[PDB]
Amino acid sequence: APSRNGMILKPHFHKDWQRRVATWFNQPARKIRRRKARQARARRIAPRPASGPLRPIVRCPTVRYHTKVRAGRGFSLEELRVAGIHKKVARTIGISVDPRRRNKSTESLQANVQRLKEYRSKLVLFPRKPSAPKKGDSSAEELKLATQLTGPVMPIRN
Amino acid sequence: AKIKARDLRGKKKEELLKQLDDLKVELSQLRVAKVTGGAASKLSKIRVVRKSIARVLTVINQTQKENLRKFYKGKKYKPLDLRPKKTRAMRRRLNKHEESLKTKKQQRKERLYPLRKYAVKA
Amino acid sequence: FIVDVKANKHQIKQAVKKLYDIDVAKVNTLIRPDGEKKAYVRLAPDYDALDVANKIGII
Amino acid sequence: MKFNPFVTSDRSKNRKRHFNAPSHIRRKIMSSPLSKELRQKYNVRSMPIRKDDEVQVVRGHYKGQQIGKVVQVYRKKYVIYIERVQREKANGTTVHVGIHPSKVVITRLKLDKDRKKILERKAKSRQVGKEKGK
Amino acid sequence: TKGTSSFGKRRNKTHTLCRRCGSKAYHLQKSTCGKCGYPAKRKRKYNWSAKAKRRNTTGTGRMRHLKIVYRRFRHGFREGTTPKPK
Amino acid sequence: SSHKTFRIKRFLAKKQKQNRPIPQWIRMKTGNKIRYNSKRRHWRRTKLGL
Amino acid sequence: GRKRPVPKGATYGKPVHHGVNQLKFARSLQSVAEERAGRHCGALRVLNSYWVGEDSTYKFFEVILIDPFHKAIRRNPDTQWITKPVHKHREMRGLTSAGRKSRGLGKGHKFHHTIGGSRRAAWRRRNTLQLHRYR
Amino acid sequence: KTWRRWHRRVNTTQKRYAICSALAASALPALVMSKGHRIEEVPELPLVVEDK
RNA sequence: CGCGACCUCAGAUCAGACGUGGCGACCCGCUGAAUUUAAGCAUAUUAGUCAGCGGAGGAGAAGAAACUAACCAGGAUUCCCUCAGUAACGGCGAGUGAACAGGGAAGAGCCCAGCGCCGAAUCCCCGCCCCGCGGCGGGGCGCGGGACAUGUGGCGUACGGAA
RNA sequence: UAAGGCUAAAUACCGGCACGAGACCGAUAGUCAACAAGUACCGUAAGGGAAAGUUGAAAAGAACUUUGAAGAGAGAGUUCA
RNA sequence: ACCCACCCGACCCGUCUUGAAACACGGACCAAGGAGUCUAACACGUGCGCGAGUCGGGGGCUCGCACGAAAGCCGCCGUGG
RNA sequence: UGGAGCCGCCGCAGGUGCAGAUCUUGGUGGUAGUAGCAAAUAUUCAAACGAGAACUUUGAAGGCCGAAGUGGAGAAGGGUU
RNA sequence: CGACUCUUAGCGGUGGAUCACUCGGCUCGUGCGUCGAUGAAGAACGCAGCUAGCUGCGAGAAUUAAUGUGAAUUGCAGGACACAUUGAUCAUCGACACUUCGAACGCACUUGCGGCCCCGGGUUCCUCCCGGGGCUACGCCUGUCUGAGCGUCGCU
Ligand SMILES: [Mg+2]
Ligand SMILES: [Mg+2]
Ligand SMILES: [Mg+2]
Ligand SMILES: [Mg+2]
Ligand SMILES: [Mg+2]
Ligand SMILES: [Mg+2]
Ligand SMILES: [Mg+2]
Ligand SMILES: [Mg+2]
Ligand SMILES: [Mg+2]
Ligand SMILES: [Mg+2]
Ligand SMILES: [Mg+2]
Ligand SMILES: [Mg+2]
Ligand SMILES: [Mg+2]
Ligand SMILES: [Mg+2]
Ligand SMILES: [Mg+2]
Ligand SMILES: [Mg+2]
Ligand SMILES: [Mg+2]
Ligand SMILES: [Mg+2]
Ligand SMILES: [Mg+2]
Ligand SMILES: [Mg+2]
Ligand SMILES: [Mg+2]
Ligand SMILES: [Mg+2]
Ligand SMILES: [Mg+2]
Ligand SMILES: [Mg+2]
Ligand SMILES: [Mg+2]
Ligand SMILES: [Mg+2]
Ligand SMILES: [Mg+2]
Ligand SMILES: [Mg+2]
Ligand SMILES: [Mg+2]
Ligand SMILES: [Mg+2]
Ligand SMILES: [Mg+2]
Ligand SMILES: [Mg+2]
Ligand SMILES: [Mg+2]
Ligand SMILES: [Mg+2]
Ligand SMILES: [Mg+2]
Ligand SMILES: [Mg+2]
Ligand SMILES: [Mg+2]
Ligand SMILES: [Mg+2]
Ligand SMILES: [Mg+2]
Ligand SMILES: [Mg+2]
Ligand SMILES: [Zn+2]
Repeated sequence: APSRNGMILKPHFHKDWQRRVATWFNQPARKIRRRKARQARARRIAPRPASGPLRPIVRCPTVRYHTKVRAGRGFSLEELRVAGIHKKVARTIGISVDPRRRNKSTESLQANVQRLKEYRSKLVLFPRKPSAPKKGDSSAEELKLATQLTGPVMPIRN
Repeated sequence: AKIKARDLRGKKKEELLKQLDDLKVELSQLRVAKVTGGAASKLSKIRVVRKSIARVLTVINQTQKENLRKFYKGKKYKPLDLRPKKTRAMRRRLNKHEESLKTKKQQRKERLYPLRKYAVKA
Repeated sequence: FIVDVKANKHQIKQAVKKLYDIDVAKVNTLIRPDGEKKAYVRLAPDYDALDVANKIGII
Repeated sequence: MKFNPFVTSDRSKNRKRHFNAPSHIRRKIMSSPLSKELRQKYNVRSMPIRKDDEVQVVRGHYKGQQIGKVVQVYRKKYVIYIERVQREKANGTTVHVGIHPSKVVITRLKLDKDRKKILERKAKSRQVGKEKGK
Repeated sequence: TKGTSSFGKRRNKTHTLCRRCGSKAYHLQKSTCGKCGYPAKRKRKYNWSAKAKRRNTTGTGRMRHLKIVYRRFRHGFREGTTPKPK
Repeated sequence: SSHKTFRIKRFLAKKQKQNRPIPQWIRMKTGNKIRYNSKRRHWRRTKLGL
Repeated sequence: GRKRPVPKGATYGKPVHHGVNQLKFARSLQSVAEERAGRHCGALRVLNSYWVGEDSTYKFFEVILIDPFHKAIRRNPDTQWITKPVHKHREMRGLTSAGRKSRGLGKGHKFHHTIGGSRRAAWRRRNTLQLHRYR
Repeated sequence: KTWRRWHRRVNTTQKRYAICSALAASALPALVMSKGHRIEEVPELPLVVEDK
């Protein structure tokens, strides 16, 4: 029964909720586990960025977010076509590619081509064998860095 | 007095049997003697003879089964006994050669578009 | 005797003959309330039971 | 402290480990120090005590400078019986009184081949650590 | 009569020893158990008797195969080999 | 009953073997907590798995 | 359809649940068809089914099955996914094309129930007091 | 129950304020002596040392 | 009144394989209450919850848009934080109740049928040799059987593809 | 771009094997269960289901004498007790 | 504070009840056990920090955690509330 | 008396204080050496053993069941009686 | 004073509170994440020199082999062993073994009845008889052999 003034309030504890309470005593143990697993994955992908692949710049949807810009899922095909990277290869050099992205405006396209161009400049493709063929960079830019890149690769700053 | 595994390994098959028989006889008499009092001195042996009997029988089965899996090592179909028991499910895994069969389409993919070792910022 | 519970009279007869080089008239088994199949074994009249009894140890 | 995160430091766990210990493990638990004399000679602090070592009892009632030969090792009872370490029961019969191995000192070892190789292994590890420390 | 005098004529039995579960619950006329359902291919268990469930779970018995499987696994399901001999 | 099956007879036999009282040398063992058998079944009171 | 198996009527309860006649099973007949083909041939691994006709009384179906342990399937790489033991009893778990449809999962606004794995899982997620450490 | 609110979370400035307060009174011989520490013969109370 | 193809069907203690039961904390598919709340009760609620049946795996399920949106647009699934006790449902009472966006954990994408081209270029089992053999495989050689044109294999699948 | 299909990862885990810890309980508590417990015992059956830890550092657990048919005592002795 | 004596006073507690010494119920006696808890949401009061802001989660970076499943830090410091 | 751990102060935390619940588990009284050991006719003498005899055994006498039996054998059930 | 009753204290009983211990629980976390026709889980019955229960094992039955260890096990016996030797005793466990029921499999649940191949006594393949051994569940797939049909054809 209500007594003199207060929010006529509806709690949702009518089902058997104590049967499905989910505690968080994991979380520290979890946080570590992720972190180990993270450091392992770095070490496996030895000079490759820990991050992942490079990802496009992309505007959010809706009037609300609109003004901001994130990393997207992957670079469109037009953006790869214009940059001149064969889509099947782009995956092999650490360039995210989605193929479901349309491309409406040319301002978002040329920006994302520029991204890939810049990436290709500051990328150090190792040759397949220690014996060096084409494409593969010099042993100078190799000895001076077989270095991983900490954090997201070429980060987007709005 | 002591019958060891050590020596029995080399011995001939007929020779192993006679030895087992002679222990089986010796076991009988002690069992007889346990009924009629006998003596603590006898009622030790009964445990000893039992284990020496086992030591004999064991050597025989090891020899018979070693020879057997020599005889089939090579043949495709072999007795279930001699086939390798791991775990029901584990005997239905894919074959070790069968699970690394690439489709020609997948092989071609690995040939044309291999993942490359690369780094960034230079 | 006390005998293994799985045994037929035929088997006992054959065992008694084999072990003690003897020869049987008839075997006559029962089961003790304890679990151990007992066996009364009549030896053929050429043989004396007390003589074999002395051979096997018992008396 | 102990930092190894697979050891235990848990009364109940250590005691259970102890009392329900298996013979070969008890051998190690039932160890006893060498006399300073032997400590000098072999380069070994202590040794697993055995059926017929010569031994002094250091503490208790039987604490004394006599050197009694070991009589038996009752690993179930965590104890060793020693030559003249005994007590007359009600009816005159002598009874070998138990002494715990660690409250005893080995003056003379019973050296077999294996005991010889053990002492060679312990002395070598001791001198490796002194070389590492230096 | 309903009571003590009628306890008098309990001369004959319903159940006997079931040969799967071992319980004295094999109903002779029905020729089924009512404990494991014997003739029934699958074992009888019900989720309401959690106490009953626990009374013959796995752990309970010998686990004579299953206890050496656990050991076998531990060290790695190695087969047909020995340790280096002397 | 005097008309037994073999199944039942064997069952009874084991039950008959289980009844015996403790061997007194057991009392003298090292870590002994056992003083009496406590699983002793008298036919006149308590009536079998049957 | 599916009449409610209760003696006479006698679905004792609140008269919401009094229904016995006009009510209808969740899975399709085609799924039931597969499930039965699966039941019967335990070794065989149900792949998929199709329709071949319908009377008033019956429907007919044709369930494609596969030996997971016939070398021609085992060694063909493109099929050897069915030989994996997660794909035991697809039809029983609601995993063939047919029995997928009852589960009520597809992308987009017309679903939401089944916005974890499945119907059950979303409910599970939605009715967990997540009780955090610090709150 | 397990889901008793065990952990207790504190505003960050407040945490810092406490840690400043403790530092500030790690000076003050009185507060150090009162906390029991026999600091009678020590040469200087915010006691700082060489970095060997 | 034969013999021979095939089709559809039987029988074999035929050769060689698999399936059956268990466990069930977690998982997938069905099935499915009533105490209870509403200060009575029938819709509602309890609840797609307990019990019931089925089937799994080390996880399962899901998953590469017949999606979101309506923006200057995002771009598989799962998970967390938020959205939000909100939009909505409801004897509009009791009560119930999501999603997108946004930020993170992770991050990976692919293959058929078809349409077409390629002497079925494909597969299984036999038998002889060399290696290898405690996850039955490689290589060779057999007018040695069979599957298959009522369609096997290579190329190829919407991000276009072929010539 | 539906009416065919495969796919690791972050996710779950009061069952299992093997460990680690605790501002928990300390034998009417904590698991039914610290012990020969799902035991004894009950019930035709489904099922129900206990009680029960502690001599001492060491058994050194009371030789011997004596009263009594004996259980029981009286002295003696062991033990720091 | 142990016992006894004497003068005066003085019905048995608990409880429901307008009213209990009640011919109202519960209570032979002693030991141990035994009932306003925790979570969530709201409101007001009070204490502290910061203040047109505040915030910490969730996540991440720093360790094999002995003490740590803590402590610290974050253009994430603010997606967001 | 006992024989191995325990307390003061400042803070924090709670499964924190019992006379009652026809409360729970265990124990103990008064009642009380009380009720009670009364269905179905019956016992007596001597001896033996024996620490010890109303009750055992043997002998003698007196009695009962009175072959629809208090006799002689099974079924079921018990499970070593 | 007498007996009895009441009260207090001493000592003794009854009873097992309290306190002190704890090889047990309860909770949180970590890693791994493995049963089965090659017979699972579960049940039964067995097995020790003296052993009933718990445990441990399976007719090789408180265990065999192997490897590691290196003198015990021990309630009492007895023993072994040369503990300068594969060597007691534990641990591990890769070899061997694993009675009967049980999905449970020749058919039945009496523990009853069988069939078919081979072996030893029995014969001198004479079938009997006895004993031993190996097969003999259902469903299903790939092939194989034997077939069936006024099913569709061809040739005769
Ligand atoms: Mg990331
Ligand atoms: Mg292809
Ligand atoms: Mg009776
Ligand atoms: Mg309703
Ligand atoms: Mg549809
Ligand atoms: Mg199953
Ligand atoms: Mg109501
Ligand atoms: Mg009401
Ligand atoms: Mg009502
Ligand atoms: Mg509902
Ligand atoms: Mg359920
Ligand atoms: Mg999956
Ligand atoms: Mg799709
Ligand atoms: Mg989405
Ligand atoms: Mg809000
Ligand atoms: Mg609802
Ligand atoms: Mg094609
Ligand atoms: Mg799938
Ligand atoms: Mg207790
Ligand atoms: Mg107690
Ligand atoms: Mg308790
Ligand atoms: Mg106590
Ligand atoms: Mg006590
Ligand atoms: Mg006590
Ligand atoms: Mg004392
Ligand atoms: Mg009232
Ligand atoms: Mg009134
Ligand atoms: Mg009153
Ligand atoms: Mg009145
Ligand atoms: Mg009342
Ligand atoms: Mg009363
Ligand atoms: Mg109290
Ligand atoms: Mg306030
Ligand atoms: Mg003490
Ligand atoms: Mg507490
Ligand atoms: Mg009280
Ligand atoms: Mg009287
Ligand atoms: Mg008679
Ligand atoms: Mg008194
Ligand atoms: Mg008690
Ligand atoms: Zn049963």
